[PDB]
Amino acid sequence: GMSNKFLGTWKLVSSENFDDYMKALGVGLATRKLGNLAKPTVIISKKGDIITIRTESTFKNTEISFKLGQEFEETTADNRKTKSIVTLQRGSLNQVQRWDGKETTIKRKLVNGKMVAECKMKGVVCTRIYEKV
Ligand SMILES: CCCCCC/C=C\CCCCCCCCCC(=O)O
Repeated sequence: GMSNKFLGTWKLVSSENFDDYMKALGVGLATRKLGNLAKPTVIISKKGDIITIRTESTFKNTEISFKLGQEFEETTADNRKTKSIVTLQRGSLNQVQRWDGKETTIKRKLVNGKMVAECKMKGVVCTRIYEKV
């Protein structure tokens, strides 16, 4: 299952190309401006086989709970209603969100003890690096 090294609290320390990623998602300017300033914490926890990913920031909080391989309904931080799934691949915790004929992926992987989230929509790739705190 998911590595226990994911469990805990993570703080954003770097974000590359997030504005264009939000644009690709259809997020408007005022929201993007606040999204570009946000430096969330992400809390990953488990209970049994249910994993929870909670994001906290001044602007927006989100939370998803899921079992690996089992599709679920999600509310995103930009207020999309998606059909989502999280699965593993080579230890990477990989999320797909689908809505309205569109798709985005968020792949969260451990790299030298940092959590790296790669976020792809259309051609746009955004990389967000988190430190464990
Ligand atoms: C919830 C805090 C970060 C987002 C703040 C701006 C809100 C809405 C715009 C849409 C953002 C959707 C992507 C959220 C980030 C996913 C990748 C990550 O966990 O780093």
